[PDB]
Amino acid sequence: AEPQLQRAPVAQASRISGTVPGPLSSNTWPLHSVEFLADFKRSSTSADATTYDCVPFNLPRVWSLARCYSMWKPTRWDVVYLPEVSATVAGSIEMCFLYDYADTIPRYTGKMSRTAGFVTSSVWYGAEGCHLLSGGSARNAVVASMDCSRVGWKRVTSSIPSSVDPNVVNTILPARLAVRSSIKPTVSDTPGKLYVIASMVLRDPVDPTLNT
Amino acid sequence: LSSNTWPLHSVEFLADFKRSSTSADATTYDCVPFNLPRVWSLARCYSMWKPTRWDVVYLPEVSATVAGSIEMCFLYDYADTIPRYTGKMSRTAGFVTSSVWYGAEGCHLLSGGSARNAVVASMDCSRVGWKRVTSSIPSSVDPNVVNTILPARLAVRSSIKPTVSDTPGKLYVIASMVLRDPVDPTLNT
Amino acid sequence: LSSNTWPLHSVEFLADFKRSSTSADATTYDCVPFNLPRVWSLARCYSMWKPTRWDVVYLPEVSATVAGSIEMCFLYDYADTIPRYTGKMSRTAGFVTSSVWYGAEGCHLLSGGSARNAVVASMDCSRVGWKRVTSSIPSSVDPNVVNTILPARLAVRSSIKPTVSDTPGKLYVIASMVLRDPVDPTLNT
Amino acid sequence: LSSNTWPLHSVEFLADFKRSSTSADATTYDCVPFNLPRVWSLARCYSMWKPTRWDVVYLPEVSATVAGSIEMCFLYDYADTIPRYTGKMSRTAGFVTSSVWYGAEGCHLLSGGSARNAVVASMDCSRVGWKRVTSSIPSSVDPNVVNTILPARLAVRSSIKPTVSDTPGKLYVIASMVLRDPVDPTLNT
Amino acid sequence: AEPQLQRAPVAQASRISGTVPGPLSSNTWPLHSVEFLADFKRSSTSADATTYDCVPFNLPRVWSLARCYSMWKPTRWDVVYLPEVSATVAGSIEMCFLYDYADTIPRYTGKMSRTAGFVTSSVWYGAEGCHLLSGGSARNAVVASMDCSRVGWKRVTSSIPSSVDPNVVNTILPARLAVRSSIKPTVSDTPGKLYVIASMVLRDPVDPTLNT
Ligand SMILES: [Ca+2]
Ligand SMILES: [Ca+2]
Ligand SMILES: [Ca+2]
Ligand SMILES: [Ca+2]
Ligand SMILES: [Ca+2]
Repeated sequence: AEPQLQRAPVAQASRISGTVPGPLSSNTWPLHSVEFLADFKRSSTSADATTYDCVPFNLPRVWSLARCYSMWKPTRWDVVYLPEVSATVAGSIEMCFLYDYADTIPRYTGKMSRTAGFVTSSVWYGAEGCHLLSGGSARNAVVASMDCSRVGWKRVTSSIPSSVDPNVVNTILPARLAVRSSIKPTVSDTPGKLYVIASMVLRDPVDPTLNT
Repeated sequence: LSSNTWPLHSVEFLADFKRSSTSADATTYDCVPFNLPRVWSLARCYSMWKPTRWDVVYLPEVSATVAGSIEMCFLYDYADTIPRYTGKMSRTAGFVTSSVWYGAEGCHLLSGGSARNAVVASMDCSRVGWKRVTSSIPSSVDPNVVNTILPARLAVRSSIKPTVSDTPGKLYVIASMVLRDPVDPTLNT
Repeated sequence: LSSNTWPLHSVEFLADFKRSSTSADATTYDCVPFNLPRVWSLARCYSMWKPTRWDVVYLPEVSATVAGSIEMCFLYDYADTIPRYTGKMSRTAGFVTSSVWYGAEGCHLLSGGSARNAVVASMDCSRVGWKRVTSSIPSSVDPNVVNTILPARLAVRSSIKPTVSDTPGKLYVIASMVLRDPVDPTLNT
Repeated sequence: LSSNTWPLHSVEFLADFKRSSTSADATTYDCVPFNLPRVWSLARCYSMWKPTRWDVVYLPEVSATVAGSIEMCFLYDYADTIPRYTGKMSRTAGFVTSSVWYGAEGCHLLSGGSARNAVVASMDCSRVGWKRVTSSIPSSVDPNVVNTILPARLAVRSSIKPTVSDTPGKLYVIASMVLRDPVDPTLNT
Repeated sequence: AEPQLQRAPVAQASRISGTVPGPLSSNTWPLHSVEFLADFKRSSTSADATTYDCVPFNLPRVWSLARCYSMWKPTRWDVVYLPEVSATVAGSIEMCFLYDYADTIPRYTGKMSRTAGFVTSSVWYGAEGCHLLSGGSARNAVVASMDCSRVGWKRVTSSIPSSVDPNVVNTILPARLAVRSSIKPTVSDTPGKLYVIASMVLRDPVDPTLNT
C-alpha cells in the first residue's frame, strides 16, 4: 500500500492515570493470614502479663505486603495458643486484649478475667488449635479474639511512639494482646506457641520505602 | 444489645454555676465520664465509651430579682478559644442563654422528659465515635491529642459580674452512653 | 440536610505548580480548609468538617513544546516520606502524571464538570471521618498527632528539573464537604 | 440544593436591648449579614443572599420587679419614619411587645423550636428576593437606593424611660438564608 | 445428655505441616507488575551507557513480595521508554541487554547495535507506550525486551557482590539493561522515563528478614 504520511505534532502527551499496575496497586486489598506471634514465655519471677502490639509491622510476612499500603483496618486478629507440653504440666495461660495504651497491664488472674477478650486454659490443652491454623474447627482451640468491629481505618506505621501520651499511641494501636501465666515455674520456660490468625483490609497504596 | 455493649442512661450533678465578680471568661467543663463520680464508677469498668446524649440542664435556686443570665455552649475542639463574651458564646454550637433565676420548670427533665421550658445545653453526639475511657486529660499537650479523648467541652458563662462571687444555680448532666470493652476498674487510666 | 450540618461545594485556586531546578522533591499541600482562603472563611465558622470530594485539577499554561510532566498522588500518613522521584510517585495512591503542557480540557471540570482528559488527583474521602477544623498544623509533633487533623497531603512533583525554577501551570481544588458545630470564626484555631 | 446555592441556618447575638433614660425613640437595626460577625464571615463569600427566616428573640436578664416593656416591629421601607411611641410601634408589621423581665422561656427557641412563650419579632421573608450582599449601607442616599440592599429594619423601643440608661436583656437573631454567587470574601462590598 | 468422661493422654502431638497459610506461602507464586525503573539520564560529558541490574531488589514494590521467596525466575522483563520532550528534541535513546557481567558496557551506537536486545528511538517517539503500562498495544512503543527463555531459577538476593569475579555475579544477575544516549546535550537532561514491565515466578518461601 501507500506509505502513510505521518503528521508530526509539536509534542504528544505522556499520561498515566492511577497507581501503576501490579500486585498491590488496587485502592484496597484484603488479606488473611496465619502469623507466628510469639512464644508463651512463663516468667519464674514476674507475675506481670506480657504485651504484644496488634499492628502489621509485628507480622513479618504480612508486613511485607502491608507496608505497600498507607491505611489498614483489622477485621479478625485471633491469637491461638498451641501447647508443646505434657498433660502433667501445671499452670494456665491467661489472655485478654487491652484497647487503651494508657491502661495498666494486668498482674494477676482477677485483673485478667475482668479484661475484654479474657480466656484461660490448661497449658496442656488446645493442641486441636493446630487444625485452626489451616482448615478450621476452633471447637477445641484456645483462642483470644480481638474486638475488631468498630475499629476504624488506622494509618500503617513501621513503629510505635512509646514515650508519648498513650492517647497518641492509641491513634495507631487498635489493641494490645496481654498474655499471662497463671503461675511462676521454678525457672522460666516455654509451654507453647502463640500464632495469630489475622484478617485485614489495606487501603491507599504507597511506595514501601516511604512508609513509616 | 450485646457482646461488649450495653446502653447507660444517667443523671448526675455536674457543677455549681459560679459567677465571678471579676472575670468575664467562661468556665469550661470536660464532658468525659471521670468528671461524674457515679457515671465514672460505671464507665471505668469499660475500655471504650461513646456518648449518645449528654445534655446539661441549668436549674436555678435564686430570687426572681437577681439580674444577669447564664450562657452555655459546647466547644468541640480543645484548640478553640474559650468565649470571652456574649457575642462569642452566641456564635458557638449548642448556645443557650437564660435569666439566672429562670429554669426551675426544667426539673422534670431530670426524671422523664419534656425539655419544654428547660434551660438545656445539648452536645452534638451524633457522629461522635468510640473514645477510650480515661481517668484524666493531658492538658499540657497539643489540642489534637486531647481531642482524642475529649468529645467536647461545656462552656458556661455569666452575662454579668455580680458584686461578689456567687452561685445562682446548678448544672446537672443528663448523659446516655454505650460502653464497650471490659477492663478492671482499677487498671483504667 | 440540617441540624448543625451545612454541605458545601467549592472551587478554589490551590497553588502554582512550581518546578525546581535543583530539588527533585515533591511539594506537599495539606488537604484542609485553612489552605483555601475563601473556603477557610466559611469553614472557620464551624468546629468540625468532613471532606466528601476534594479533587485537585491541574490546568497548564505553557507552550506544547515545554519538557517535563507533572506528577501527583496523595499521602494519607504524615509519617510517610515525601516522594523524591517518579517511581515513588507512580507507586502511591491517586497517582497521575501528564505532560506539563497538557490539561486545558480540565477547565470544564471547574465550571460544571465533565472530567474527560482532565488532569485530576482525587483524594480518598470515603471512610474519612469528621475531623476538627483547625487553623494550623502541628508539624513539630508526632506524625500521629498530625494525622488527627490531616486527612491527607497532596504530593505534586515535577518529573524533571527545568534549567530555571518555573511554574508551568496551576492547581485548583474542587472540594465538597459538610461542616458541623458552629464556633466564632475568630475563636477557631 | 446546588449550583451556586446552599441554605444556611444560624443563631447569633444581635445587640443589647438598651433603654434610653431620655429618648423615647426606637433604636433601629439593619437586617443584613454584615451586622452579624459570624454570619457575615459566611455571607461575604457569596455575591447574593436571600433571607428565608430572620427572627429576633428578646431574652431578659433582669429582676421580676423591673417595670416597662420592650416593643419590636419591622420596617420594610428605609423612607418610613421610625416609631416614636407605643401606638406607632403597635401599628407596624411584626409588632410584638412584652414586659422587660419576661421571655426567658424563649431560650429553647435558640436551639430547637417551640416559640411557645418566646418574645420573637419575625421579619416577613416570603417574597423577599435575591439581594446583593454588601459590607455597608449608603445611609445618606435616597431611601429607595437603600431599600435595594436592606430587606428590612428591626425597630426596638422601650415603653418607658428608666431613671438611668440600662440594658434589661439582649436580642438574638435566628436567621436562615440562601447564598448564591461565589465571591472572594476580601472583594465583597 | 451424659457428661463425657474424657480420657487424658500423656501428651497430644502439636503438628503443623507446610509453610503457615497466608499470602505468600505457596511453593511458587507468579507475579506480573509494572515498575518504574529510572529516568533516562542524558550525560553531557560521558558517552558511556548506564547500566541497570535486572534483579528483584531493584523494584521496590515487587521486592516487597519477592523477598518472601528464596528463588525467582524472570519470565518477561520489558523496559518501556516514555518520552517527556517535544518533537523538536534531537537525540536518540539506545537500549540493549548485557547477559555477562564481565562484558564491557557499550560506549557508542555501533557497540550498542551489536548487542542483544538492541533498540533505538527518537527521544520524542514512543508516548503510545503509556498504554502499554496498562492495557497493551506495544505497536508504537519503544521497548527493550530481555531474553528470558533459558534463564533458570536464580536465588533471590538483596544485594550484588560488585568487587567479585563477574562469574560469581552472573550466578545472581540474569542480565543488565544498558541505556545510552545517542548524543551529548550541552547540559545533562532527562528526556523521558523508563518503566519495567516485569513477569516472574517466585519459589520456595522464606522469612523476609532472613532473605539477603
Ligand atoms: Ca505510614
Ligand atoms: Ca482507659
Ligand atoms: Ca478548631
Ligand atoms: Ca457585594
Ligand atoms: Ca536470599
